[PDB]
Amino acid sequence: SLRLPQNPNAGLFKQGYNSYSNADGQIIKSIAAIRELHQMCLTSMGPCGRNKIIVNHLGKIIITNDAATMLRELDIVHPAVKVLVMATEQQKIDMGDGTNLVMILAGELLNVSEKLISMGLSAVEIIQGYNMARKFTLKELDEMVVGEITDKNDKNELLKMIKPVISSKKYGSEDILSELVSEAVSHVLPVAQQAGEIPYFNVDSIRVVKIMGGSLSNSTVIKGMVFNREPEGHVKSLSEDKKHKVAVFTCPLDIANTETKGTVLLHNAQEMLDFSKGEEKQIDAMMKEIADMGVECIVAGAGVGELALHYLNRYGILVLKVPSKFELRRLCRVCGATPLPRLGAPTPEELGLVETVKTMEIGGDRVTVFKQEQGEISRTSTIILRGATQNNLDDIERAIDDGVAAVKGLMKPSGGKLLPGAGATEIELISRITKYGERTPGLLQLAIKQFAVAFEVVPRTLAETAGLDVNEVLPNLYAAHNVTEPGAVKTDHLYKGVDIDGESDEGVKDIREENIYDMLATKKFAINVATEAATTVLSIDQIIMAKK
Amino acid sequence: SLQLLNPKAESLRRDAALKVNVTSAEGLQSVLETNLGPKGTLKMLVDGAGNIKLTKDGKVLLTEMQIQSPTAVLIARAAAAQDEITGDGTTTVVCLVGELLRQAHRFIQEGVHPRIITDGFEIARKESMKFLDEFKISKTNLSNDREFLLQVARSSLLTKVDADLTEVLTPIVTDAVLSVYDAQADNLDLHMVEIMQMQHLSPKDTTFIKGLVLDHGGRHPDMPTRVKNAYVLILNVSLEYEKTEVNSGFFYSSADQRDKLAASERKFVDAKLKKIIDLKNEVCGMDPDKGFVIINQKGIDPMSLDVFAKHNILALRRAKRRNMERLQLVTGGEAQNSVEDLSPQILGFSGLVYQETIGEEKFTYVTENTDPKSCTILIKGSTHYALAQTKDAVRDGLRAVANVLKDKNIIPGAGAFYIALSRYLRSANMNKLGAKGKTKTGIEAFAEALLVIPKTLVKNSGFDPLDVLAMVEDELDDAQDSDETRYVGVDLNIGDSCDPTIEGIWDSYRVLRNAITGATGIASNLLLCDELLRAGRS
Amino acid sequence: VVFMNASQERTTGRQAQISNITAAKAVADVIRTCLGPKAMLKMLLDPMGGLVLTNDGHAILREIDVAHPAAKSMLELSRTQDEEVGDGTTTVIILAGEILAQCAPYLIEKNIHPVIIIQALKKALTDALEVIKQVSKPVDVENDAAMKKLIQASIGTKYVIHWSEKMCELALDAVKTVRKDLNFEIDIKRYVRVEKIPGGDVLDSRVLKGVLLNKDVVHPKMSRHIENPRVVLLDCPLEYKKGESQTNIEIEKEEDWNRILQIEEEQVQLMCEQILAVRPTLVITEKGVSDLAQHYLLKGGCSVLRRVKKSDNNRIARVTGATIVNRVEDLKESDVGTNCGLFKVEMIGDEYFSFLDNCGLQKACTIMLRGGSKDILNEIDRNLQDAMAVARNVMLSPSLSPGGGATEMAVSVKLAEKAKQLEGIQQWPYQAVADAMECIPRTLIQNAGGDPIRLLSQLRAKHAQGNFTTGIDGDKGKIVDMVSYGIWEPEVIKQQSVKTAIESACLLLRVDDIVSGVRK
Amino acid sequence: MNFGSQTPTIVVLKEGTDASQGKGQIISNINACVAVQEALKPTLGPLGSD
Amino acid sequence: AKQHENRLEDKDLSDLEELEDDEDEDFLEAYKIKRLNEIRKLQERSKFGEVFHINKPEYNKEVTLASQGKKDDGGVYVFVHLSLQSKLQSRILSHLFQSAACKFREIKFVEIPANRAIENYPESNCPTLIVYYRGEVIKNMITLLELGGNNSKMEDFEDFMVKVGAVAEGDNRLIMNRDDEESREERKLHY
Ligand SMILES: Nc1ncnc2c1ncn2[C@@H]1O[C@H](COP(=O)(O)OP(=O)(O)O)[C@@H](O)[C@H]1O
Ligand SMILES: Nc1ncnc2c1ncn2[C@@H]1O[C@H](COP(=O)(O)OP(=O)(O)O)[C@@H](O)[C@H]1O
Ligand SMILES: Nc1ncnc2c1ncn2[C@@H]1O[C@H](COP(=O)(O)OP(=O)(O)O)[C@@H](O)[C@H]1O
Ligand SMILES: [Mg+2]
Ligand SMILES: [Mg+2]
Ligand SMILES: [Mg+2]
Repeated sequence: SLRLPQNPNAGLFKQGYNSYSNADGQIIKSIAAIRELHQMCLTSMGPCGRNKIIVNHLGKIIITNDAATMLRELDIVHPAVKVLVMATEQQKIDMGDGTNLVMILAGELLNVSEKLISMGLSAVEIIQGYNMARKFTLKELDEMVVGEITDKNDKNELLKMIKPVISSKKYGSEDILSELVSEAVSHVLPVAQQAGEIPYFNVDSIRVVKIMGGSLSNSTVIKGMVFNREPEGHVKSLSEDKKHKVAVFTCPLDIANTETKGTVLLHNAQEMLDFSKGEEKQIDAMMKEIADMGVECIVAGAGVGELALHYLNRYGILVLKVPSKFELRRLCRVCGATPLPRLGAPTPEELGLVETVKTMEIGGDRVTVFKQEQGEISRTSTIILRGATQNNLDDIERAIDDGVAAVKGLMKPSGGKLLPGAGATEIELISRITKYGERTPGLLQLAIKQFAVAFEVVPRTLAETAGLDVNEVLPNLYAAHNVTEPGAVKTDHLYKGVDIDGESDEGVKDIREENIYDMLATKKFAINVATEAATTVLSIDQIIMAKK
Repeated sequence: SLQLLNPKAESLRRDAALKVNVTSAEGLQSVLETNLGPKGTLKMLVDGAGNIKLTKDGKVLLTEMQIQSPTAVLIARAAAAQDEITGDGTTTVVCLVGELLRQAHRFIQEGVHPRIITDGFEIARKESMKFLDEFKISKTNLSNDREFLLQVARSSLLTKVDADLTEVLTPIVTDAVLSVYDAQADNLDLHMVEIMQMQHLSPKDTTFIKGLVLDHGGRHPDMPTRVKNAYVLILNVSLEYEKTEVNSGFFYSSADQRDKLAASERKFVDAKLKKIIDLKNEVCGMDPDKGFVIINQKGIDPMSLDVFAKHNILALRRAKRRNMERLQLVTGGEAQNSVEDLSPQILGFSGLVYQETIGEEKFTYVTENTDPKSCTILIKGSTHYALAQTKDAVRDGLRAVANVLKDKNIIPGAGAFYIALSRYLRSANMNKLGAKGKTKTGIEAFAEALLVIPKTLVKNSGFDPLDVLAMVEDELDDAQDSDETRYVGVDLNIGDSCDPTIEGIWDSYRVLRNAITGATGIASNLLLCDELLRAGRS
Repeated sequence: VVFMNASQERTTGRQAQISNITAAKAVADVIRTCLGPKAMLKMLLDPMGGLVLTNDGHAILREIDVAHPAAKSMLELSRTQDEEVGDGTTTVIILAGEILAQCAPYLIEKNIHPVIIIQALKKALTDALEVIKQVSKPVDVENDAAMKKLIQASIGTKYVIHWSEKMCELALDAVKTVRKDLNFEIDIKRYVRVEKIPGGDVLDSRVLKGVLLNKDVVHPKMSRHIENPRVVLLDCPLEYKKGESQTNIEIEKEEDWNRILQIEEEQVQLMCEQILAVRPTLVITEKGVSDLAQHYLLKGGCSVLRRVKKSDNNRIARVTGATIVNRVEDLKESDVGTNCGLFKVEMIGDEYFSFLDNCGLQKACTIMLRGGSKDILNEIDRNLQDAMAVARNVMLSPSLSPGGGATEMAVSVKLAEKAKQLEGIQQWPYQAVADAMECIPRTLIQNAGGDPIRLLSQLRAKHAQGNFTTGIDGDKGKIVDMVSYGIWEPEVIKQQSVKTAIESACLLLRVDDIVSGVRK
Repeated sequence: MNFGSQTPTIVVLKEGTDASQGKGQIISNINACVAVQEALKPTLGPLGSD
Repeated sequence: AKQHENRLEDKDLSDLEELEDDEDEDFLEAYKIKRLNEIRKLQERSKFGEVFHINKPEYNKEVTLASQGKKDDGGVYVFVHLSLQSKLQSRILSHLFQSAACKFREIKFVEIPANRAIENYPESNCPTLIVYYRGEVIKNMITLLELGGNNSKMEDFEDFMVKVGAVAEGDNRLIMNRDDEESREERKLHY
């Protein structure tokens, strides 16, 4: 009476282990545990989304509007929330686009599932309901698609691609940020029209180097690349035309020492006199074959000796440090050189082509530039990103990664296959999925119905973040789709969507003239991985933890 | 969910609460079932103060030992209500609740709801009452035969002490209810018998006294211990004033008034005592072999003992409250508080009164009454724990023989009713079902749970329970076809069936009533319990 | 420089409401399985050590101390429902939780203001009382056969449905005794006595119209069986009353001290002679009695019982009609009670019990409950409180309604028809009230072990045809009408439930900040 | 059947009660008296010391 | 554990009779004889009951010898009052002595003028309260600002007697423990 028996036969397992079954409203608590961090994602979707401060134990801060990025640093206790972390991590790695959606959709599927489990629907039927809804959802995304790119390189078409992507992360001004990406995409692409070759594009080609100071308007697009290096011997503006040559060596510019106990041995004074001059003549003789080929800059892979440096700057050969593997490989793609570890003569076919190598003051420190010209184009271009706050450089840099990741979406599938944005793609599926529930019989119809209700969060979120009342903006938009397709062809009610700024009522003046669209490849895997996030959380009825 | 309301709370729900209820009942069963029957073991309740006590009744074992588990508290409270109204059968209650929860939990694990299981117990309980009222037998107690009361008392006292002490003590129980009887009013009091704790020769040297025995002796040596004819006189007011209710004080004017004011208190003592002296010589003056004793509840003045000592008056003090009712029943007197009115009619009578000096105290013995309506039992023993052991034996044996007079019906014992009730609760054809395939699960569980009582007796004796019950099963198979009503029992000496009526084992009617009713109710409510909780402010 | 000794930090915004609504859901989860005929039982471990086995809602909530302050508003609803009626306590908690649970995704999702929801609940409550008035009907109150099945409705959830034939007669005779003519039924539970006697059998019981005392006579010469007793109630002690003035006596003469104790005997003599002026046979006093006064009352046969409680003396007064008089001088023949009989003291080894029976319309009785343990005696005693609690409202008002989820379903169907007809901003929370009444039918079905998705789906189509008396059976789970079985409750239980559920939701929905550390 | 995990044995005498058998204790008692005896050894006699 | 002790400890001889019908006689009457003996000891110790207006020669006996009492260490507390009729606090303290004298008859209450007590005593330090016990001074109290000053009450004076060990904490005569009959009447009704 004074004390319970405190759960007998509990010594089967350790004291730290705990069980968590579906009963006792614990599945409702797991939905509430998702609801804690899901509401943090509400104020971070859209162009009016607000970034987030995350102070780690080390003190490294990253300020951001992207889900997949923010969830990396937060240490999570609940395992069901970690499914959303790895689900968004999969979204960032594969497609690099549509991570908030993975978070906001899969969290709302668990929200509407709170009503379904409370009604009395078995968990097995819930998974069958969303799977049958998923097959119809992915089917209709291919049907209501409009428009295509059909050209890899164009000035006006890239404005339709990059601009709606970076509009979520650090909107700012539209033109100054979009032109930096569309100019850099055209440099790296192998155009090669009327040849029948397979296109190819690498995410690691376009890379952004962060430099403090300046303003966002002063950002330029560099053909080549840049490091924060200092030439050792001398600096040269290189005002001499008639382009220079480039030779890349991965080994250090020094005498190849013996790997096993390299030690001097001098038996008599005759070897003592010649050993000091032998190293000078040997290093000089190797530079003669290198210098006669007309090379004026050599990129070293490791530490360079002083004696080798004395003969390099004699003939005015520039030295560059790249003490890492990937930093040396990225530079060969610009000039198109084939490195060889030997210290002999570079082959003439393997020598690279760089016209000028300038050294100027940008951020107060010494930097080396490798700008090419219109002739003999190169790939793996960089973007000089100027800003005042280092935290803003980090989020804008990842926005270029999201934009570069969106360019990857054009290579693998047959084309662009753009969709209407601004909630139009979500609100259209609500009517189609609702009609699909009426066609199918059985107790799964409520699962199909709640699956459509979960898609309202995109227009509800954009209306809440835009400082508008969602009770008036949302049903005003339903009137455009409650007047369904009459007998006249070429109906233009599909482009109606929400609006962040402007006219009252809100149905946007089309997403058309506005030139904002969404990618099909992002919506396919996002709805697939979001449904898998809700499937794995709803399919499990018992959870076991340890130590907490 | 409960942690959100109170973080310091706990809850076991729907599988952990069921194991707690069954394991606590089986744990209470495994410890306390050993006392069942004559071959049971003795327990030593050794508290922190070193007090030793021997007993076999489950009431006093659970009363001294505080219960930590919440389930066994409910079973201990059931044994309290059983021992309170009846005073026997506590070991059968805990075994039935333990077996009912065991047999029920065997079916709850098979996927059966607790509701229809408890519904079958109630129908099985009501079916047993329709079996019990036909199974009982009626006897005529107007003859007041001693042989039937002895063997009925021997059946109850064998489960407390060994055989040689039972034969000495079993006439003491039958002698307790000799004169206490009323045919018309049907009133029979159990508290009129007086249990005195004292150390003497041995437990096996006790004896029955017809009259009353008080634990107070004569204060003065001059008064005679031997009195051949005594007229009792009941007093209740204190001859020695303890305090004056109204505050007052004697302020004397001079030294001559000091002894006079001291004599003022002597006048009020002599005023009420003069009527006592006048009461003595009113009957007959100068009559040898005729004393006069006074029994007072409150204290007596030591200054007044000289007045009682001169006239040879036995005076006792600090008597009990319940003894005032016992004086008039034994001696035939009349209770009085004051001394304003006195007469020889109100006085009782006694044929012999004597005292004995045992240790540093003296006990007053009043015997040889004409028609006493009460008696007493001296609990002699060789130690402190034998007094409590024999006291529990008499207090448990008085109820078994007293119920024979309260209701003439009596059930044969030796597990006869539990064995016979098993067959009757096998197949309820169309009498009381209520539903198809639902109630019958509880009928089977209730029938199998009642047969643990004869098996527990065999486990204490040291034989196999299934072997000795097989011949009991084979006996009753042919008894129905032989056209002869025969009751079979369980003999623990040789391990063979037997006849209770022939040998002499019986059980009271009210024991099996409250035991089955109390066990079925507690077994039902514990099965209905699906969650245990705790909450409060430390 | 904290500026505040009481929670300078604050939990404001929506997170305070999540803690409030989730706490309101948690108190309903621990008693969700405590509804319907197949409901389970609970056990509580109080710190004092007195265990109790309960299924009624009021006994569960009152013995559970909760640290969450927002939850405690839900804990007190069963306390409010108990003192008002005494029946239907569990439905108020789960209904209030479903209203709060259904109204949760509107500030999060729709961002509708709370004060608009407050207006929505009042119009729903106004329509809820309207349709309950339409669904209810009157019946005859004087038919004893009809009253048995209404008392059996609340008893069906409890353990004593197996003795429902005895419990209905046990409660119907008791409530009719204390009932009188004059809100037309002014009788009160305080007059009804229920003494718990461990031991015996629950089947053997009877409604004795009297006052059961738990003590023995003070003197052994007194006769315990009186044919024509005469009750006289007293407040003065038979002992000598000590004066509060602290009077001291200066004794100079020798005869003064003897005269004082003689005046003490003379005062008790004169005091007892005035008791015998009206020659009673049974005397009752709430204070002590001296041994000197016992002797003088033997000649008159005035049986005395002492240390009787103040409430028991009032209950003795209403039965026998005796008037409580303190002083012994004002005893008249009218003061002496009459029309009493069957005074007998049954000998039981535990304690002495004395019975009373009759031959100023207020009356009283004492229900002697027999059982197997003190804890289940409290269970049967609380069922008696529930047995008469359901009987008061049918006697107060002749109005009566069905139950078993049917009356709650009728509210949801009528609200759902007019919810689409409203067509305004308040219609979103107005639909939540219609969905909030579905927990009760659902709860009943779930406990019964049926499939609630299809049983309630056909129940929607069944009530759409235009009938209201169709409920859900608790054993097997049919859609059979309750007219055949006879599940009927008063209207006051459902009226108090929807009122207390709405009024409790209005209290808790308008909280946005939580603070502590005041230490008043 | 048992109440708990283990059951430690009872010491017959109370905890801390000193007791010993054999001829060692009576020699210790004699040596204790001789220890008191040595204090009064040089005190005996007219030339003794206080 | 305390529930068993409250039956006997929290009931006087007048209140112990309440448990005569409920509790056992031998359990109750065994303690009533104990409490009855304690009441008899207080009556024998009641050697006082009014303020002893003394003078100095006598101080050397009344104040100190008394403090020894029987010298069985039968000590006796002796509260002295160096009265000064010109001061307002002195007349208040004189009223408290006579009020407490009627209640606590075992404690001796002594009063004397302050001008006659000590040679050239400071009038500002009066009224003075001294407490003797077995010849030793237990408390040399200063003017009544500690006890409220001009607003001193009988409840404050009785609380001071408990601190010096003159009266037990749970004594039935103290106003803190002596609850009114109307107070206990409401408790029984609401119980
Ligand atoms: N200026 C705008 N007007 C209308 N809708 C917009 C605007 N900018 C963005 N959107 C919509 O907001 C949505 C936000 O998508 P989001 O998940 O943030 O993309 P990302 O994966 O880059 O984070 C887009 O799908 C787009 O349709
Ligand atoms: N001599 C006996 N032989 C066989 N059975 C006995 C004997 N004495 C008692 N019993 C059985 O023991 C059961 C309990 O008796 P008893 O031990 O007196 O009560 P308790 O178990 O409460 O102490 C009875 O039902 C009876 O059948
Ligand atoms: N056998 C049954 N069949 C259908 N409904 C029942 C049955 N038993 C109880 N109910 C319903 O369950 C409700 C229980 O009421 P009650 O137990 O008195 O208080 P609470 O509703 O607080 O538990 C009743 O209103 C009744 O409508
Ligand atoms: Mg995007
Ligand atoms: Mg027995
Ligand atoms: Mg109820």
